[PDB]
This record gives sequence, C-alpha cells and structure tokens, in this order.
Amino acid sequence: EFITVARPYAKAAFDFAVEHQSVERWQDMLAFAAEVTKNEQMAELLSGALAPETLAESFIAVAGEQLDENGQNLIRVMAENGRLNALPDVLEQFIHLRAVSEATAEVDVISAAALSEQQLAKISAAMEKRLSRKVKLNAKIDKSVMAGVIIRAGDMVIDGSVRGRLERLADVL
Amino acid sequence: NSTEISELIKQRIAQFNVVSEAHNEGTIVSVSDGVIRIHGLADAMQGEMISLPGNRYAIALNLERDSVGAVVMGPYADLAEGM
Amino acid sequence: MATGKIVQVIGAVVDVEFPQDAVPRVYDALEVQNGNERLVLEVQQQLGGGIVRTIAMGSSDGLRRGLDVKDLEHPIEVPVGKATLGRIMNVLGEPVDMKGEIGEEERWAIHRAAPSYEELSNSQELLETGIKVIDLMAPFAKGGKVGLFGGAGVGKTVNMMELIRNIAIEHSGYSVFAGVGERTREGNDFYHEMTDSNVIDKVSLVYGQMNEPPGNRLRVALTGLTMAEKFRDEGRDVLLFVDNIYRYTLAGTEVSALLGRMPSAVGYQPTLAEEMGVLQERITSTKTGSITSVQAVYVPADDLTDPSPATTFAHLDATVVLSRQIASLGIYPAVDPLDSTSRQLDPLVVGQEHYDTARGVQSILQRYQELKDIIAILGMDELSEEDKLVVARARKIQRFLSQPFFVAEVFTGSPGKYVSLKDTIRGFKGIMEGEYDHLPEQAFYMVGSIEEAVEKAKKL
Amino acid sequence: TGKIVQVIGAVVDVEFPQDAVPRVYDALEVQNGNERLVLEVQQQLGGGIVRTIAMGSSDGLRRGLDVKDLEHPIEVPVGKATLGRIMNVLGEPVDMKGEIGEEERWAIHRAAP
Ligand SMILES: Nc1ncnc2c1ncn2[C@@H]1O[C@H](COP(=O)(O)OP(=O)(O)O)[C@@H](O)[C@H]1O
Ligand SMILES: [Mg+2]
Repeated sequence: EFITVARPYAKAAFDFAVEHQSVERWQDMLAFAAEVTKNEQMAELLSGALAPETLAESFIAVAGEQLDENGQNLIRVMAENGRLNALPDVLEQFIHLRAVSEATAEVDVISAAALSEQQLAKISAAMEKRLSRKVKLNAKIDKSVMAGVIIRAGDMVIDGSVRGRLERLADVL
Repeated sequence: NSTEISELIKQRIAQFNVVSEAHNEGTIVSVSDGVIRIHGLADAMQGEMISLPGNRYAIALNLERDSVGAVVMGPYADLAEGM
Repeated sequence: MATGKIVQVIGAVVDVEFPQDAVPRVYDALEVQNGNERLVLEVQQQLGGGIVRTIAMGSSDGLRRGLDVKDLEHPIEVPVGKATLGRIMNVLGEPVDMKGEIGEEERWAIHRAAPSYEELSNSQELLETGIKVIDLMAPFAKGGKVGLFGGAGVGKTVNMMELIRNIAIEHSGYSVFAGVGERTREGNDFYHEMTDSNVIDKVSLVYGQMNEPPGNRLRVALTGLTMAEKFRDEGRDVLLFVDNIYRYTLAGTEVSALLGRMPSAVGYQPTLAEEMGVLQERITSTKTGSITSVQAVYVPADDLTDPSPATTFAHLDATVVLSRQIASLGIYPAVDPLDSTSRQLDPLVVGQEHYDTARGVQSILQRYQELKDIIAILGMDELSEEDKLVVARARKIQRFLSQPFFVAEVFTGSPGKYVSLKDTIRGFKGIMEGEYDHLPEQAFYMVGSIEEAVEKAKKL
Repeated sequence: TGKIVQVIGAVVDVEFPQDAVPRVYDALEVQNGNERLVLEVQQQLGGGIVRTIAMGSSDGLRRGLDVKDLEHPIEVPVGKATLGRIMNVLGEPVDMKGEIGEEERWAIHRAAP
C-alpha cells in the first residue's frame, strides 16, 4: 500500500504549506492531483515506461494551473520515485495532519433516525469534553441501529445502539 | 469542480495527443540476458507466442500487472527498446 | 453476472481483483472461462484492498489479464453418498470414467473441521492379516491409522494391493481409494483389477495423477476424506486407502513460495505441520462410526529424518517401516522388524504369548545387527559358540519373515500364501525355542506356516 | 552523448537519450582522468539506461562523466600480423614493439559453426 511512501511527501507538503500560510490551497491542489490520477488514460501514461524527466514534462505540462513551488516539484519528485498512485493517500494523510494541528476531530454519529438538534448539540459539547478538540459531527441514518446512536471519533468508538446490546445480551445468555 | 476539471484534463490529454497502445500490441522496455520485458500487450495469454521484429518469436511466461516477461527463442542480441 | 478481473498470472497462481465490498472469503471457489474450458479457482488469501490470490484447479495456460471472474459463494463441493460407489472422479468430483453423470443426492464441502475431543472413540479390535511380519510386529485395530513408510521401489504399492485384497474382501463395508499423485498406469491397472474381481461395487475412487496442476494434487486428498466422512456419519465402517500422503505436502511446497511465504528448513513451506495436522486429524473413528485407514508414505532419499516423514510418524497407530536394504537383499516384504511397531502391541491387548514372541524376535535381531561388522572385519571364527548359535537363529528368523503374495505372483512365478495369526506365533516361538534348529535357512524362506517349513524341509 | 549515473565496482551504468541507446554488446569510451576506458554493454535497462562492464580500472570514474558511443563491438586484429606478438584483451599490443600491421579486424562475439 502507498500510505508508507505517501508519508514522506505528505509530511514534506504539510510541513511546507504552514511555512507559506496556504494549507487551504494545498488541500484542494492535492484533491485535484488525486482526481486526475484516477483517469484511465493518465494511468496508462503512468504505467508507460518513459524516462522520468520526459514523463515529468508530460505530466507537469498537463497540470499547468499550479504554482512553481507546489505543482511542478511535488509531482516531479513523486514521479521520479514512481509514487504518483500514492496521491489519493497523500491527500488523506495531508487532511489528517491538518486536523491534528487544528485540534479537530471529524466525529461521526450513526442512528436509526434524525436527532433533535438538542440531542445533537449535547452530543457535540459532550464529545468536546470527552475529547479535547472541536468536534464536527456528521450523522448517518442506518436502520439496523433501530434505536440509540453510534459515535465514532476516529480510531475510537462509542456504541449506544440497541442492536449491539441485543446481541450482547444474546451472548450473556 | 470535479466534472469540469476532469473534462479539462480529458481535453488537454487528447490535445497533447498522447494515446493508448492497441490491444495485441506492445513495446519492449528492457532486454537482458535473453529475457525481455514488454509493456502493454493486454490480450496476451500465458504460453502464447509473440512475434518480435524479424521472424523471431518469444514465449510469454510471466504475466505481471503492468508488465510481461517473455523468453526469446534464438539469438537476442539484436533487440532493443521501442520495438 | 461476473464481478472480478484477473490482474496477475504467474505460473499456477492467479490474482483476481474485486470490488471492495463482497470480496470472496478464503477457501471459496471462483469460475472463469479459459476459452471454452470452464476453469475453477480456489481462493487462498485475502491480500490488499479488494484483491484475492488463488490457485487454478486446472491448467493456467490460456489465461489473459482482464478476464472476468464469477465468485461462487461456497467452497469446492463434491458429490457424496452411494452414488459415488463404483465411479472414478477427479478433485472436483466430476466423472472421469465416461459412464455419465454421478447422479448424486447430496453435495458436501471438502473443507470442514475435525471431530471434537469428546467425540473420539477408543478401540482395540485387532484386525488379522495374512502377512506374517506385520501381524507379528505391528498388528492394528479396526478404526486405526496404518502407515507404510518407504523410499522408491521398496514395495509400498505391492503391500497396499495385498492389504486391499486381504482386508477389504472380508470387510462388508464400503471403501474409499484416494489416489493422490498416483501414476496413471497404476490407477488404470487398479481399476481393471477391481472390475474383474467384482469388488468395484463397494469402492469409490478419487484419482489425482502426477500430470495434473498443483491445485488438483493439493486438494484431491480432501475429496477422499469428504466421501469417507459421509459414510462414517451414516454410521458405516469404512476403509480409506491413501496412495501418498507425501505428494499432498509436496503439492503444497510447489505453490507455497508463489503465495509469498518465506521458506522453511529444507525448503518446505512454513505451514507443513499445520497442513499435515488439519488433514490427518479428520481421519478418525468417532462414536457414530469408524474409519480405518492405510496410508503409504514416500520417504525422500530414503532418510527417515526428513521433515515430511518425520512429522507424519507422530500421527499413526501402526508404522510399518520398509527398508531399501532388505529389498536389495531380496527379502520381501522388506519390513524392518526393528523400526516398525504398533501401539496395539501390548501384552494386555494382544495375547501375552504374542507379546513374548515379539520381544524375543526383536531382541535376537538387534543382537545380530551389532555382530554384523565384527564378522565382516574380524571373521566368523572369532565369534563364540553361543553367538554362532544366535547368529544362526537370527538368520532363520530373518528368513521366516519373508512371504509370497498373491499380488506379487506376476513378479516371481509362485503361488501366494496367507498365514493365520496363530500359526505365525506358533512358528516363531518354535524357531526361537529351537524346535527347528536343525533345518536349513532355505527351509524357512518364502514359505507359509511352519508345517509348510517342515514339508519343504523334507523336500530339501 | 551519454552520462554515467552509477558506478558499482566493476559495472557502470550509462544514461542515453531515448533514440540512440547502444545495442546489447556495443562498446563505449570514457576518459577516466588522463586515460581512456572502454566499456562493454551487457543489458539494456528501461529508460535508455545500459549496464556496462569496464574493460580496465574503474577507480577514478565520477558520476556525471560523458561517455562516447562507438557503434561496433570490441574488434581485434587477426591473422599474420598477430603472430609473434603479445596482445591485450582489447587487441592492443602489449609488447613494447610498435603497432600491429593488420589488414582485418574481427568482432569477438561470433556464432558457433
Ligand atoms: N513382495 C514382492 N514380491 C516380488 N516383488 C516385489 C515385492 N515387493 C516389491 N517388489 C518389486 O519392487 C517393485 C517396487 O515396489 P512397488 O510397490 O511397485 O513401488 P513402490 O514400492 O515405490 O510403491 C515392485 O514393482 C516389484 O518389482
Ligand atoms: Mg508406489
């Protein structure tokens, strides 16, 4: 998986975007690079064994609406190492790194039906006391929950569904 | 801008006139010690005979992703890249 | 509908990519059209995002990258039941005898777990065989595992054809023959033999020969068990003959490195002991029914220390070690009485006279072995008289272990002999007690009971 | 025209343009300090790189040096000229006598009869 080779470039970009106060621009630039890297013809150019210099020109020319510091170099250095398929992973790495520095958590909540917006605001302020970050809830309407809610906060989760309790009781028996 | 940006890319790619290989064709990308590596050649079956320049043939023994390994049946010092 | 595409084909190993939802689980089957040929793939690993690595149950030739694959959501499933009796099948349970459809009522998956510890049933119901040396040195119970160990050409097949003759015809229960990695000629010769003798109506045959791609040779042993386990669960007493346990492990070795596994001690796969265990712990006699099994075990290079024979020694109730020396000397069957043994050789469960005879025989032959190199260098004249005696009785005992078989008549031009267990004891005890000390060694060679030893002695 | 990109002991990797990459047994020439070194191509790798074996001492070579692509194999003098003389692997005279007066030179990679 490309996550490991993404990490040096994603850290170099994230460490660099804060030296130049343009994290927000870099993020959409990488989301651009991740969308073009999915194209079926571009992936054939990537698999086509050009030499890195001429392949680099054949990629930099096609993605010209990028700064000199940003586009023309990150895309070239990853192209010499052949890492450009890592770009969808470089994106998520970059986002996570940001959410880390900005003390944010992209908390997810899951429920059988919509919450009352008092329930949901209570959930926000309580997760912000459980954690030490500004949370950003997003809900999901999953009918298997039946009742209650799931709160997922990255690698950590908090099951309040009735289905989980039902199947827990089925094993306490 | 996903649909617009991916159209922008499709047009710039076509306008640069980079283009796919045909199926059943490929190019030699490495020649070494009587073993060649071919890029492309998507419709190649394992054990198939692939015609080289000349009347020479190679047997496709290894079907990796993004590469083919073929073995040359005869003298191989005449081959190169781009064939 | 089809749902996956082939992404690599390196030798016998095929990788298939699927959507990241509904990826096939391990040991599932998959299907692909290899031109006109329907090819089955078995899933071996879920690796990476959406990819599965698989083994072809057929030739890998003719496959292209980008072929569509359809996932069957079950393991390889085989016909089981009475409809399998009298029919040759391949690893997939497809008829290879050209007699038409199998006509099965039920089909069972070849991958299943072994019986639980509380299901196992104890037995000491000793089988009798015509073979003198085996019934003296390694008698075995109904419901037990028997292993025939030997290198190439020592008599594994001839012994197994003799044991099939002696045991299976008296047995009224159904039998399974699993020809793992057998020679195709020997499989045809067996099929015709059973067809002539009219015992083919109570044997089911599964054959995976040497020419077949590794997946067939790998999985054909499990189709044999799946049929025998169906008969055992009906409650029958079953006879299971396996032509080589070794070429199951070898079929694992061939494909193991292409599956990405790091190599082990003698180039074997890292999973040799688990692969042997998972197969051999299914071959058991439960409370519902009994499987009795005879397995031949190839011994690479004739060294009993090689990991593959070394591990399988720990699974078997009786182990009949054949030796190339005794075969080269021309004594047949080439059983080594010092190395072979059974856990049923107990004074409690055999007759105590049997046990005493066996201990005597082994003690004498061991005492001969140490004298051998002494005589070879320093000469027979430098023995003492009581050693000259025990070296003679040792030679007489080592001749009386030989025997003509009905199935080894074609090789030697002589009739075949069946000896009852009692007659065997009576003879070896008489020889050790010296009641026949005056007879020459050839009066014991290639004879039946000791009454036939005195008849041939008279002719001599 | 090409440039040295790796020097791993006795083998030397040279990068050429995409359209003039030397054939599988051609010879190249480098000025290694004050001395000229011949290289023999062994492998065409991808991207116009070739692996070569140095026909001489490989010390002193620096990455980024410029090689010269001769368009023939190693060709050695043969016949009556090479008859009282000691010669090198490159077919150069190794005795202190003058040049070998050959009429013909043969490439050393030939086919069996
Ligand atoms: N009891 C026997 N009588 C006569 N010949 C035998 C006997 N056992 C083995 N042989 C000879 O040795 C050969 C090799 O043994 P066999 O069982 O056929 O193969 P393997 O022992 O490798 O399974 C037999 O084909 C036969 O030629
Ligand atoms: Mg055999």
